[PDB]
Amino acid sequence: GSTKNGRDSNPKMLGVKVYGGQTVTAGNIIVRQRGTEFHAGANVGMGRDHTLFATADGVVKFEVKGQFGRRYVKVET
Amino acid sequence: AKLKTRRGAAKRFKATANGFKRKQAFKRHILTKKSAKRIRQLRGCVMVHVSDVASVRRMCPYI
Amino acid sequence: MRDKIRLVSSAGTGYFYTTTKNKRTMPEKMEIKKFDPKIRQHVIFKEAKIK
Amino acid sequence: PGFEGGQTAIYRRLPKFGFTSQIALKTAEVRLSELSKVEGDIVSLETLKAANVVRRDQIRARIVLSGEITRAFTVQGVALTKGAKAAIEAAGGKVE
RNA sequence: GAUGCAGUGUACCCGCGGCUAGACGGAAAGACCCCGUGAACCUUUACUGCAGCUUGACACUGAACUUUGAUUGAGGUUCUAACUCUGUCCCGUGAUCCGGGACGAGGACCGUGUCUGGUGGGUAGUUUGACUGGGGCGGUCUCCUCCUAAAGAGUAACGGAGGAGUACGAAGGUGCGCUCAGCGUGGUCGGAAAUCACGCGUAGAGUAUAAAGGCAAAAGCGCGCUUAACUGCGAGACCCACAAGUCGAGCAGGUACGAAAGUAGGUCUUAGUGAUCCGGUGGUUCUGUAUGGAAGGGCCAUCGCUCAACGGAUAAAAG
RNA sequence: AUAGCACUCUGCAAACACGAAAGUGGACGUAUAGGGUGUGAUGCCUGCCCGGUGCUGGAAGGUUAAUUGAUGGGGUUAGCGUAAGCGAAGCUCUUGAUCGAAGCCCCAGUAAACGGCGCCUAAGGUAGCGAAAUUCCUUGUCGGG
RNA sequence: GAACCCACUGUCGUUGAAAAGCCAGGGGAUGACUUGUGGAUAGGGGUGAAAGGCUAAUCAAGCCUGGUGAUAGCUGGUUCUCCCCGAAAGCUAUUUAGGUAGCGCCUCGGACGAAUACCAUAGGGGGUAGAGCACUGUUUCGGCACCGAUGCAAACUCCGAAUACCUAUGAGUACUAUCCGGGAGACAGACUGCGGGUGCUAACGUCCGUAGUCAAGAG
RNA sequence: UAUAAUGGGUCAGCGACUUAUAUUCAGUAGCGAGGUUAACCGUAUAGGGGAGCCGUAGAGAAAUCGAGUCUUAAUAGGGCG
Repeated sequence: GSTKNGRDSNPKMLGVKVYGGQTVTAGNIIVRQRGTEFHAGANVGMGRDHTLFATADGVVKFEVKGQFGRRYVKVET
Repeated sequence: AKLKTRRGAAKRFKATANGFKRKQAFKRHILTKKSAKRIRQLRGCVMVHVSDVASVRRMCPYI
Repeated sequence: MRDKIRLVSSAGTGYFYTTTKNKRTMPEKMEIKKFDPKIRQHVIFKEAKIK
Repeated sequence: PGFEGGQTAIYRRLPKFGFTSQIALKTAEVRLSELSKVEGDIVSLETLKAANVVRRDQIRARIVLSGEITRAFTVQGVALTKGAKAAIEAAGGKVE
């Protein structure tokens, strides 16, 4: 006979692009994510596809905050 | 004999100061579904890629 | 099925947008206010055949 | 050359654009410094052709500000840019 | 699958007569099998062309008299001068060719030239995909979600499992307002399960659609007003052999909703798709083969492919 | 292959064949003759189906090729307008009114035409024969040798 | 049943006496018979009591010359010496799979020089090994869909390493790293160890990731 | 691949990356913001022959402008110089 499987989708290259302690410029993308695994803090904007980008020049920092305990990424000038 | 130009390529490529300019694809007929950003950004000319510059040079010797 | 259609400016400049509609649920002709670059103002646009 | 193993070629997957202008073939461009080759004080289409800075089959010429000139000229029936006209006047020439 | 390598055993040097177990013995670049975008011949309701046959219009092609239809156009009946005779007679001539002359039988028919519809394996040039634990048969060829995937990205098998080729002028934008679902108690023909009050625990509800990642400033739910489902762009970055793809602060113009700070460049996101050539439509301060126009061409917007063998040999192809 | 049989075509300048034509064979023959096709002495015989394809005859009802060229639209050309611009003959570009045969569609006949002989079709095998030059199970079963 | 014309069986021959025969048998032999001389039919043609038979030892399209040196992604071959460097058998696309093109890997020149690499320290994300039952699914024993105990999972997770990866600073040791241009080859890999799919926890089996050797390397 | 995979019985002689044209890069020589002739004439490698070609300016489909130019309502922003 034959098999009904044998299909897959092309890769999407998701994940973190700039790690904590690094330097960024305004407009640099920091996180590529399907959902909001990370949220935006100061000087970080969110795109329509949930991408996180930097709106200011500085140093990236990750943190855990809030009652929900969700993770935030921000830029320090 | 003299080298002959590939007229099909000569009709798609023009010469600039340091390279070649070209038009972009995906703007001819199917346009309703395409977004306005794509419509505007695909307009105008761009530059030939370095990897493909050599073939254009071979096909268009005198330009 | 959805059919393509044209929205032509009322100002007569000839500017037009293109969209789609469901004929079963929208028999009536489409009105909509849109911006016209040629005369740089907001004016009404009328449904018309995509042609 | 231009065969990529069967995939649609670069020169065939891009669109054609533009058209050729006939008058551009007969239009001629002349640098300012080339007027030194001219013999005499009168700069015209005929004199440029005689000096061999313009091909015989051309029907009009234009002068652009490219080099420098240390002579006085009178230009007749030749188009001049703003900079070229200023340079000619500074060098002590005239137009028409 | 060893006279020639390793370890061992046997064997003084050379003929003649016989034998065929081996020297993957000699002989013919395997005919069997598969491949090459090779060859030939044969078949057909494969593609395409032609000979042959056949329909009509114009020409060769003329005269007279009559009938009937929607000024014309279809017939019929006679005639002889074009034209046919592989019919008789006379001559060139000594001749079953041919030519001319007379007669006879036909006759505006038949037949031929040009054009045109149909038929056309009679003949001719060709085509008839790839992957594949050999080939064929079967299945598959493009896109999205999870696992394989070894805690950054990427990563194969005819490996294991599911979806897609849409929908919506509101299911878009904005201001304001509200949280699901599940159980325990009493009530009408209504009870396992129909509407309604209180109370308990808790997100199991929902999110147009498959799954994953998400969702309280709710991204879930309702109401009023509206068209930012705009135009010109665009610092910077992700991904990428190319062609392509993706996110985006910010500036100018005109808008919608808010008292206002302000939000809005389609919808929680990731599938819903097709390059080039050719042609159609609306504009266009471009070009216009002597000159003025026009035709044609260019530029902006947009329309026509299941080209799914989905980077798409030709417009058109089986055994 | 054959003698025999049957179907079909051919009225003579025959049908058919060769050839580019002229012309030649058929035949210096004339339906008791000539060509094509199938079966294959002889004896007894040769069932059903015209739905499909082909052939034959009829019908004139729908579709139209060349040809012909109604009407419409466009470019240019004259004269007029303060100005909006209005705008003809002629030439030229383009459109396709009407006329128009076969062929196709339609009806009937034809099987010693090709072909078929399992509720449905067009109808589902008359005579004769039969594990056969046809039988897979199969060295089917019974008798003779 | 002789001559004459044929070719049914068997032996011999198979570098033969012979590129089709001899010997012993066999069939027709007044006929649709055999045979001499001279003529006609010519290659997509001729002829054929029909085998694709014959057409000069040649026939599913004769022979000779010319187009012609046809094309062949296929097979073979490619000739003196020394010095330096030194690969790949991968990704993407293809009427593409034993061909080819861009990228990756090699070499030479120019430009440019530590902007590079190893290690130490500092900062940063994770969801694999392991483990667990708080979600999903599944398993057994008890007391009332629940409660107690117990076990399992690539497509389960309340948890969670070592390694690996990114960024900054620094000692030492290494002419490193990047850019522009000329010339390539290569796109059939093999075994072994480790983490796996497939298979029978089979294959000198097959398909991935990762390191070593062979390929191209002797002792 | 010792392979039981291919080719060669032996010797002597013959036997395979060429030629013309165009173009691109490198080395070398002349001249230098300039460089160079072609056909042709010429008792002819001389001398003459400046038509032509490359370089000296880009942008834009084009008109056009020009150290600027295209896009746009925009001296904004951006692309190519």
